[PDB]
Amino acid sequence: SMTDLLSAEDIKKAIGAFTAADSFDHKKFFQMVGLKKKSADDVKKVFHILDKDKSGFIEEDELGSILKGFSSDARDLSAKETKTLMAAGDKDGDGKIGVEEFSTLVAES
Ligand SMILES: [Ca+2]
Ligand SMILES: [Ca+2]
Repeated sequence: SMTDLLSAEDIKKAIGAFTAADSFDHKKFFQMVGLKKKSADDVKKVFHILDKDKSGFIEEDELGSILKGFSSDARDLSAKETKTLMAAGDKDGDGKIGVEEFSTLVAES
């Protein structure tokens, strides 16, 4: 599970920094949660958890629920946050974040 890939302490702090609606900053969240300490293969393992339905893509529903993929206590993303995150991650413009797109988003954080 996520707390086997990332530390629960780091997840707690990361989620806790973004409790207010509209606060989410993907670069800062990825830093805080420990994604900037992970190998390329472990970044992909995190993706696969976030891809809740195992389609190979983080669709809009899974994107709005992204924080819940890290902690089930978390809020849904706000509308502003989902729009800016999708735009940041969806480089090919198809409305979803795929494997490489997620890896790139993390690498650049
Ligand atoms: Ca999916
Ligand atoms: Ca895409």
